[PDB]
Amino acid sequence: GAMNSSNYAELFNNDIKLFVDDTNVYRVTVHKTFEGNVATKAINGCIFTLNPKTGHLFLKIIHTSVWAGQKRLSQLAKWKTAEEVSALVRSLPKEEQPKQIIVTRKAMLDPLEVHMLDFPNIAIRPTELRLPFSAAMSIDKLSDVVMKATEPQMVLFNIYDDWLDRISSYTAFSRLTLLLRALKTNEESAKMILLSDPTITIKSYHLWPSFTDEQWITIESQMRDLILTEYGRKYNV
Amino acid sequence: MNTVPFTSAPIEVTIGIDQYSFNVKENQPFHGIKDIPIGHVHVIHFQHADNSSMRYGYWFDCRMGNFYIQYDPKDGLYKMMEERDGAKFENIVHNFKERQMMVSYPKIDEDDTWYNLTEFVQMDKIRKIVRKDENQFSYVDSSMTTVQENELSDPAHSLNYTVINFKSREAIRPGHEMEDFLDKSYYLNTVMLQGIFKNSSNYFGELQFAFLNAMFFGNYGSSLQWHAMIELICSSATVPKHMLDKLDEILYYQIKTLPEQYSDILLNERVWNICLYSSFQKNSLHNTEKIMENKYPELL
Ligand SMILES: O=C(O)c1cccc(NCc2cccnc2)c1
Repeated sequence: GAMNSSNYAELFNNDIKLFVDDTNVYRVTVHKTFEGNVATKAINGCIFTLNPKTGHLFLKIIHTSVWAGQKRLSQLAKWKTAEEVSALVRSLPKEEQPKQIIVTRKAMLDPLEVHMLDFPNIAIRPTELRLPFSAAMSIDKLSDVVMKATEPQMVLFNIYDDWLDRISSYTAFSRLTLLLRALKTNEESAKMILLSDPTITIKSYHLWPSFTDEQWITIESQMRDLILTEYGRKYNV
Repeated sequence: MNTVPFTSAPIEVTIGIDQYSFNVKENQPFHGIKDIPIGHVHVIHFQHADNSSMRYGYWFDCRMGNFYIQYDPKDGLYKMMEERDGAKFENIVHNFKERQMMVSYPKIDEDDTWYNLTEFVQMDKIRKIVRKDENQFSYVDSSMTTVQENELSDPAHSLNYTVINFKSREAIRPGHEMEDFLDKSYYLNTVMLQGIFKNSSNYFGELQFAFLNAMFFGNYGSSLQWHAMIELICSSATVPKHMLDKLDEILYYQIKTLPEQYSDILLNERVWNICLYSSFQKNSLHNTEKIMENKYPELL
């Protein structure tokens, strides 16, 4: 059924699974018109489809041309997401297809179920976890590829860089969600923490800096402090 | 006018005939029901006084044979049987009528209720939903499951309604997922009407039969089917105008006849609220909306 803290270790077992987050599919800026009305302007978006065991990220870039002349875009965006996830599954060899797809927002359940009727053995599940995947566009290299796109595109990434050489996928996912939660809560301070030290760089083929094990502990502590600091500012604690 | 005689009434029972009902005492001199209007299907139904478990009954049409009821003390119920000897049957009925041992079907002349509830219901179509080919009448009870209920268990004793499932490959064309899920017109008009039912009369017949089995037997599966067939129409953007006007009339008379005290167990709040206030046809069912709002405003 739903995925929560009780069955959290299930994310790191050997059954292939994908998280699908649609938050950044339909993105707009809101502005006044010359006549003083309000209008939206869409900007490029993305589907965030992640294997939490391996770190494989299938980033489908959603180019603004897909909205041209369409109505009810917030609704269409859910169905476009489901169409694209279904297309990805069909493109994968049988032995790489997921056994479960976990949607971060319950409004994706029916669109994905309907698009996946041909795969009755793939379970479509919601989650009770609040996952910060909306903050993926705070990762500079992901935001860059999305904004530069001139046509629909799929780009593949490993969102854990090389961490799985040293840590388990449970720990890697915990690190990722902490980083993304910090970027969601205070992006500027989070990026300051990650880049403050010029001697630690991001390899051409990576998304995050090349921290040693001890430095990752420092970084993780600084991210937890950021989150707690912002909680205190928010609630006057 | 036709007659269904009873051999006897050895157990106390509430007997229904269509929308009417009356109580018979244990071993009372009751020998059946006369003056049954020719031209419609009918249902004769039972609820035992000493055990309200299992409502059960029989759908029949007096034009198809001479039918009577006899209690079976082994199986513990009133059974319908056909009498093939016509002169024997007429002689039995005449004797019981002469001794005034029959109740008269209590139809008011102004009253079109039964016609309005069975307009599209035909015995031949009943016998395909309820499969027991050696009898001309059809047994239904409170516990019988539907074919769809069984897929989700004795198949011989099942209600073979047409399966409706909005998240099924039958309902959704590959490549038209959003279109077909948000607008059920394909599934209604091409799959169901043109493909399975052949015409709207057969579809309305099954819808009306499902409602009546839900109401008279408390059949849960019958209730799910009746709601499903309403929702499929209401959730379609493209419905022939004649079907929408007929549906409004069908539902109006169903809601009018429903016992007020069973409204909680016969009307589903999610399905009615959707059909009346959110669906494509939210403004096409004026008579049904008006009776629903005046009779069951709580459900809404
Ligand atoms: O569950 C209910 O609240 C309810 C209330 C009155 C009738 C029914 N009949 C079965 C039914 C019909 C439609 C959808 N689900 C179930 C259900």
